[PDB]
Amino acid sequence: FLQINGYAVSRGFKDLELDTPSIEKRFAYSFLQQLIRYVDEAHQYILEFDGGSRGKGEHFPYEQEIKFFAKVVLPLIDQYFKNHRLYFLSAASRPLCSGGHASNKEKEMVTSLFCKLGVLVRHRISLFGNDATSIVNCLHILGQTLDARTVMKTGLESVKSALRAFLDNAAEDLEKTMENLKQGQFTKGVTQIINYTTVALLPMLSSLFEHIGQHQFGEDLILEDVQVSCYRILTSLYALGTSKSIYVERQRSALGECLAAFAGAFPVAFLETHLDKHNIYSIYNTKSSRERAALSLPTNVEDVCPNIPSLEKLMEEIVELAESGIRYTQMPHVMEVILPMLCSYMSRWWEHGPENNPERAEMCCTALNSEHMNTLLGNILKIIYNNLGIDEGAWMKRLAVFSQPIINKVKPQLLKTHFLPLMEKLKKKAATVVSEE
Repeated sequence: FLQINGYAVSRGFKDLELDTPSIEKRFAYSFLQQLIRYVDEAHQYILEFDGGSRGKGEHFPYEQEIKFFAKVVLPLIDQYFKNHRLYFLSAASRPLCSGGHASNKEKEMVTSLFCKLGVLVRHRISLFGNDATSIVNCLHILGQTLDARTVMKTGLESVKSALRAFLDNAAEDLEKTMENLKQGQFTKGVTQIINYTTVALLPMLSSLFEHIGQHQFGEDLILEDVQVSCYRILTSLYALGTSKSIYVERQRSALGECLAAFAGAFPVAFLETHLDKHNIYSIYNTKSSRERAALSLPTNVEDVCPNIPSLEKLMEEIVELAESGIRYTQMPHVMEVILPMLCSYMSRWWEHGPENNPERAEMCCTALNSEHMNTLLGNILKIIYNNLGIDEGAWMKRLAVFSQPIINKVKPQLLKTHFLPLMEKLKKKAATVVSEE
């Protein structure tokens, strides 16, 4: 009857203002500040608890709080950043075409949370109550969710410094692992830091490097003095991988899988150092000689990584060991560390290789011919053929998984009649675990 008489009734109140532009209203916004405050709280609690932890009084006035953290906050962070992983990475490159581009503030708080979790987890795996696996999983997925390009082009200075200090600490700990394991084979602070490295530092760095390499964030994250930090990291991980020690034999494969990730993440052709002048991203070009001398830098691009052989040299000892046919036990270092390194490095640098882009030839960062990759994979074939004979191993799975990018870049016509032998050798040695493709 109101409508029939024509009277107009309406809502009791019309909103004075909708604050849609306000990013603070986003759920992830407040969720991230709550998580950041909780993580900083837990960090400072463990700071005053570093004293009581060496005492018998494990029950400490916020034992309930430290239990709440480990039992709730970490698992919820893990599940949340697994469920909304693609949400944070979508930054003006059109992932998740449904919509929902994450805020730059949210991205930088994600990076800050990553850094704070890393600082909390440094040298504390045994101190924390057997939840270090949960923490490393959380820091793993956060590493995959980091948006380096955006957080570096438009990010807060403290966050950028936190990421740089994270990289510096990750370099320093592994340098210390060298110092101790080379000076003394016998291994309790040294044992604690070695265990921390093996348990956490290698997988987390490997995951971060893999994410950076696959999303091409190495062209923006690592430009100044982080180049120097990762120079230390490279000259370090190579040394651990090639070192002879029964102590490092056990955790060795982690070093090899981290080196492969770093080789694809790192934006400078360290193996072919002679043509590093062409790389605009090289610290030797951007930093200038004065700042290079000011920093702890060798001032020689060829001498920045002395122990690491050049790509050419590495190539001929690979081919000669392929001809020699030494089994996996004789020279493991090369055969499950350098080979993944070579495969990942060349998969990373082929698109910059001269044959892909005819123009700007002889101004290329690296000459990385498809002939070079075909020869590498032929040598990998030859060594594996020598390998099917003597009692085999579990490492063929990792070798094939690391070498499959190479077989994908290999042309199908060169695949035919050349890698068909690999399958026929698979069949006629039926009792072999070699996994083709």
